[PDB]
Amino acid sequence: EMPQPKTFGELKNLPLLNTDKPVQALMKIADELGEIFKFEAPGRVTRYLSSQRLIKEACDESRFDKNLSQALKFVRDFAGDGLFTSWTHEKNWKKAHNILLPSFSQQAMKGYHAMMVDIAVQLVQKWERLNADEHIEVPEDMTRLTLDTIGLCGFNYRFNSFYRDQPHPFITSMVRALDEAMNKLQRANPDDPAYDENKRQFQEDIKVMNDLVDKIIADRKASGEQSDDLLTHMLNGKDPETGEPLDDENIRYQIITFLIAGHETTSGLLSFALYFLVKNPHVLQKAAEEAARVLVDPVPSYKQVKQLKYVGMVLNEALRLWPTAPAFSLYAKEDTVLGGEYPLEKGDELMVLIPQLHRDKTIWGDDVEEFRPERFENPSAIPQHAFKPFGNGQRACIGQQFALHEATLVLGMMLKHFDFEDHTNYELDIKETLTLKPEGFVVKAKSKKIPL
Amino acid sequence: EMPQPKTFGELKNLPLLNTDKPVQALMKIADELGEIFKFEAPGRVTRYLSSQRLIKEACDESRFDKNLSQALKFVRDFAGDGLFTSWTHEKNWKKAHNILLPSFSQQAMKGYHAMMVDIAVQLVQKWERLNADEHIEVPEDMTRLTLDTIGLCGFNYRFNSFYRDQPHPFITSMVRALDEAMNKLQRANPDDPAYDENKRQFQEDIKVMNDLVDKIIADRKASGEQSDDLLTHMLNGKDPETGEPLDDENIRYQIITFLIAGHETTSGLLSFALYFLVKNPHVLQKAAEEAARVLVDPVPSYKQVKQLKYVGMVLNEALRLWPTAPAFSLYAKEDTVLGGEYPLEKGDELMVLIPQLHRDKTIWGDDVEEFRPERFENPSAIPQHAFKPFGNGQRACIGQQFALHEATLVLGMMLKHFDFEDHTNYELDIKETLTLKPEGFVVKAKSKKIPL
Ligand SMILES: O=C(O)[C@H](Cc1c[nH]c2ccccc12)NC(=O)C(F)(F)C(F)(F)C(F)(F)C(F)(F)C(F)(F)C(F)(F)C(F)(F)C(F)(F)C(F)(F)F
Ligand SMILES: O=C(O)[C@H](Cc1c[nH]c2ccccc12)NC(=O)C(F)(F)C(F)(F)C(F)(F)C(F)(F)C(F)(F)C(F)(F)C(F)(F)C(F)(F)C(F)(F)F
Ligand code: HEM
Ligand code: HEM
Repeated sequence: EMPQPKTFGELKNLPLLNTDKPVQALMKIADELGEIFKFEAPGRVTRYLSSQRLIKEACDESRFDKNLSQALKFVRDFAGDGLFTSWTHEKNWKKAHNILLPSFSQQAMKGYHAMMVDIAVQLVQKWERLNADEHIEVPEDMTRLTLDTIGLCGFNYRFNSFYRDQPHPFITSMVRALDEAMNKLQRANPDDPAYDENKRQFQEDIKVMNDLVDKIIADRKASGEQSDDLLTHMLNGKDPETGEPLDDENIRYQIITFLIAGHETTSGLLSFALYFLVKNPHVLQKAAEEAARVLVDPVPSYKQVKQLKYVGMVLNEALRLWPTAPAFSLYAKEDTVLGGEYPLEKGDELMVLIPQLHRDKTIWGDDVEEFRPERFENPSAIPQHAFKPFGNGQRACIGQQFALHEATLVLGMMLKHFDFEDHTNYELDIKETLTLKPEGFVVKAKSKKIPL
Repeated sequence: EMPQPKTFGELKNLPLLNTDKPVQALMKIADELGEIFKFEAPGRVTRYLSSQRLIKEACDESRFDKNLSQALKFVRDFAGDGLFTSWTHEKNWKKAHNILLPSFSQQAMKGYHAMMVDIAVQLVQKWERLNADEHIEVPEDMTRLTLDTIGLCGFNYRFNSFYRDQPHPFITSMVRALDEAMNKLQRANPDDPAYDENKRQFQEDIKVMNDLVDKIIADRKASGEQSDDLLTHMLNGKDPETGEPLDDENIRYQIITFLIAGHETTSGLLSFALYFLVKNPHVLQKAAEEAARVLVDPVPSYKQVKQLKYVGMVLNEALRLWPTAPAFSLYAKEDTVLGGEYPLEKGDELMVLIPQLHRDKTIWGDDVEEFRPERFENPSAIPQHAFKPFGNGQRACIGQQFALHEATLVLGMMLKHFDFEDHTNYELDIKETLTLKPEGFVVKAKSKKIPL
């Protein structure tokens, strides 16, 4: 007798996801029904998990492996067998995993630091150059930053997002590709002639992304020039197990994948972090005091970024409340029983609803809606599988250290260089595009007039 | 019988200006008809002068004064009794001239230099940051630069044009305002209610310009801060002659007037200069050698800019061939005979066709179409009134030193930092908007990797 939300005859629970904010809907359902609920659609079923008690079993890699949700299957049409949209048992997953992990270590970030600073300084300069009555469109500027950072650090390519209003022909295609994949989740009969125009458009965007990226691949191969970026590492890199390199088609899929995941997740993080800071002035002040104490040079060093302890706590608390990639899907590797109560058969699916996990009162206390970075004073105190904004196990975010170093550097610089004003008393409105962002979030930034 | 071009019945010569390129059309007429021709419209007559021998007489301030051509009378609808669109005998001309002259002096350029460098560096960084496959849209980027420079230097306001594709709402309105002013010149029967829309837009644009500028003026008054800029000088300054300051309305007209000149004339000069440089590689070699030899520091000094003699010569030769404000108008103060042959009545109008003056074979030699900066190696060798890209006498360009300093600095830096390629073998196509620019002029720039 597993709880299940309201049904719509033969459509079962499907129309519940016919909303612009499905994750927030699922969270509300979770509040009503508790740690587990069944979700059915025609010809399919999953179970949404919200408690640490159940999710710690789900995160047992001997019992469950990553499933490609429906959203991911559609993303796969353009991200292919890149790391994010591949099955664990695909040869290209384990090859790419083995090859790329070294280039994504905490220690590899030393090599990317200079290129991260390049983009971060562009952001700071932009804000320094605004006139008095002007304001900042936060998610928009964080996206310019994060896209450009992954473009530069990973492929030595400048999207030059701070020189534009109209973003790159690649990104528009990529955004529109992501849009189309999102929509198909609420679409009876995909072969309907009504959607011929949508299929047409989907195809055009893939060609944009594939042509640009392949071209860069080939230019670099011909060139033979040595950067230390992700692309170089991939061109020369051999998988220790097979002894094979990634082929050029897979390298493309990896590039598209890095560009997608998670420029948008990382910009979300920065946007939510600044949101929580301006809504919690004592926390902002503590974070600003750290930045001023630590960032003593015009150019932040790698070591200095590692010393921004409180800024790191701020980012983790923002990830707790609004994890920007808010769910991931699993399947049972064999018949097993979840929580001593719910029998599952091989192949049965789960969804881990991360925002709800992160609101588990048995783990976090009663005050789960409050923004308190101090929860992360000692991150080791957090029980296993209680905090999972970067997913689980061998299928966890390969970009976690990149994202966190980038976000810490930038937020550090922001807090060093400006005072912030929530001049509209912004009301949180979370836009969902698979990922989460605070739509319409704006601030004013008054320079502290500290030279770069 | 004075030469006169072909006619269109009762419309006389008017429809000859019903073209996108009226100045270039008038130049062809001048080549056919010689040093002087009459041009009639219904209720209007003027005489176009092309030779140094007649133009030198026209430049006698005891015999002729500046006239507001029909184009200027329309621009006056938004530029008012600012310096450019006022009559010499209006009290506000001499008043503003006396007040502003010392702010536009060669010595005053020392004070503006640092903010000119600020925008110049933004241009260079933009080009340094282009990817290998990309090219530069020349007049577009020069206009970003020149507009921003005058904004910053003159009123401490950042248009941030390098952060945009869509220009500032002020610039949008101003360009559209200018365009409308030109369109009134060629349209027959301006009372026709089909132009109700054009009128509506015009007034909206005038409003946008005035409200922005009035706001900045009011804010600087309200704050009372002091900058190294034209606005400061205008709020504090008194005309030594009358002892009167400019009132806030005239101050707004001056600001609008200065913005129009930045936006239009100086960007055109830089664009034509770069055009001639890429069409004349030996000239480019000499300019680039000088820049490398003179600009020995990452941040150019005022003193170094003054040392760029050859770059200066390149700019003057570009001004000889394509003076970007290509015509000015005069009226006879009294009955007088021009050149011993052409009797004029008081009030009779003259037009000086600057590009034709600059192609006067009796002054320059037969090779007048060739680009030869060495024509300007010695200013003293140029006969009186043979070279007039900045107009004449007390009504000459007040901004000449500003424009030449900016252009020399910026061209110097461009040649220091980049090699240039005419990758399309661009065919000169000159767009006319009451100034001249080379439309669609594009190049590629290969960085010399010299740090800023
Ligand atoms: O796609 C699914 O299978 C189910 C919803 C669903 C659709 N049809 C169903 C039928 C039965 C049961 C559930 C469903 N998806 C969700 O619950 C979801 F939360 F919206 C989601 F799709 F998983 C998700 F969170 F948006 C997501 F797609 F996983 C994701 F996290 F956003 C993501 F796409 F994976 C991502 F990680 F954020 C991302 F890839 F980076 C992306 F957002 F795409 F950029
Ligand atoms: O307006 C006139 O009286 C005559 C054309 C004319 C002659 N007879 C006419 C009879 C009826 C109608 C029009 C005419 N004017 C011009 O030919 C002219 F406007 F001076 C011009 F040649 F087009 C000109 F060069 F573009 C110009 F407008 F003078 C000018 F030099 F560009 C200029 F407008 F003054 C300028 F300096 F560039 C400027 F004003 F700064 C501007 F470009 F507008 F920003
Ligand atoms: C705040 C920022 C980010 C968040 C919250 C985030 C979150 C996640 C999550 C939850 C997953 C697991 C998805 C699943 O199980 O289906 C994941 C996977 C992944 N992320 Fe991120 N991510 C972020 C930033 C980045 C960045 C910056 C990159 C790359 C530059 C990146 C690359 C990836 C890749 C490649 C995977 C797939 C890994 C694999 O299965 O082998 N992520 N991320
Ligand atoms: C290459 C750049 C420029 C060229 C070729 C140019 C050309 C001219 C010309 C030909 C005139 C005389 C117009 C007439 O007789 O009707 C003039 C006047 C004027 N210019 Fe410029 N100009 C340039 C740059 C500037 C700049 C940068 C400014 C201001 C920042 C400026 C401000 C003015 C003003 C105010 C007048 C009117 C002066 C008066 O009558 O008192 N100009 N300019």
